[PDB]
Amino acid sequence: GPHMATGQDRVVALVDMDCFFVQVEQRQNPHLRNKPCAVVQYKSWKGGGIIAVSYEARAFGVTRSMWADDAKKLCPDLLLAQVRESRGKANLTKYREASVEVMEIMSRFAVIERASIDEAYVDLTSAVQERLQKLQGQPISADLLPSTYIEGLPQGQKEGMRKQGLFQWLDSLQIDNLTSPDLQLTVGAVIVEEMRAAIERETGFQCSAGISHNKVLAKLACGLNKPNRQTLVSHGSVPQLFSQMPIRKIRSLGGKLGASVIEILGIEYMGELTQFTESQLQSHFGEKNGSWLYAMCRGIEHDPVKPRQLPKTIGCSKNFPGKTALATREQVQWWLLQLAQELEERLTKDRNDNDRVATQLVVSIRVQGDKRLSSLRRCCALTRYDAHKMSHDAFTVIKNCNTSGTEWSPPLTMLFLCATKFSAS
DNA sequence: ATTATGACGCT
Ligand SMILES: [Mn+2]
Ligand SMILES: [Mn+2]
Ligand SMILES: [Mn+2]
Repeated sequence: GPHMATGQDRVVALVDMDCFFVQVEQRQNPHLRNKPCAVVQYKSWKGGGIIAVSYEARAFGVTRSMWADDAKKLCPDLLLAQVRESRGKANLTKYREASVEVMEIMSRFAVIERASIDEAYVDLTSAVQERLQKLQGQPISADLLPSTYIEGLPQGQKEGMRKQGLFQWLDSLQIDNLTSPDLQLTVGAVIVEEMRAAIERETGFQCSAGISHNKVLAKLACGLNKPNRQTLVSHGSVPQLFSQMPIRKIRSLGGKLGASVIEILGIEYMGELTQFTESQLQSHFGEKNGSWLYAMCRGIEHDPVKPRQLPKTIGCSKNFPGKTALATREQVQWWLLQLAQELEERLTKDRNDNDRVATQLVVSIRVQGDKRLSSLRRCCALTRYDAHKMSHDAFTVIKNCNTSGTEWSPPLTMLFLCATKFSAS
């Protein structure tokens, strides 16, 4: 009872830009705004592959990882913006720079963990305490939460429901108790409204957000009310929310482990996990995953918000699928040089902006007909930011997968160069 | 033949 800690010590938010690459292109080209549109990579094979879809286009069924020519069959008015091509490959620079604009704004409010190009986690605990002291017992007005949903409410027109749920929540609030977790989540959500208003003011970009007590719940909440909304998931709402949440919807259970939870335990929903003891879960899924599942199904997770705004590795990848696979020495050399040239550019920019050098070069390849996504991965030193040297070293490090007697066999379906092991410069 | 990245666990 009194000693069963409930993991309500922290206020954590997950901010995620709505259809991020599409918004970046829509800011740049007003003719795309408020339209069914999508962002693609390449154009020759089937119109190119869609990696980002506006909500207007999604309403027609257009999804990521879909071919543009197929999307056009669902949505013939679909507008398409194309990723930049440099040295014969996709160049995502525009989106990395847009991402940095957003991250730098978020960083003004609290310490952030960059979780992907378009999303970050925020530890708001200190911010909420400061703000709660600032109110001096003053109650929280619905006006301060104009885009916030309270998950699970109302109980007992879309905006009409949102406001009812918010009203129920605020009326039930204990504003004098500066230690109530629900009050803390609420103040956290006020701050997140402010953060999202500043992001939209200063970039033009809209985003959604989740506010809860840990990373997994913040992330799951962010997705409940997209786009351009934020959702507060309280500790108390977890039992009902999880009672019908498919296990695969939880961060990190979307794959094989989640499938084995479902198969081994004979269950479907997150809530069913509560009926197992911790030892039972550790037995089936190992001691780490077991402890983590035993606390997660009760709404409790301790993974911290890491103070890390910048990527820990800088990478350059190109697939050579089908008949385009690289089959000669000259080919592998030229593409290693193109990849190494983009890598050099990004690394030099990184060293000047962020005062750090990478010290290790990771070369990964896929060979044709190999089942694995990484047929091989080998590392070597990264000592100077010179593309010719980096490409030569990647060759040097991979050339003994060539089984020819100036040819390359098995032909290469993927090259990948990754700079890692950063040290302050 | 969606591609292009990137974090992190396991051993
Ligand atoms: Mn997003
Ligand atoms: Mn997405
Ligand atoms: Mn995202």
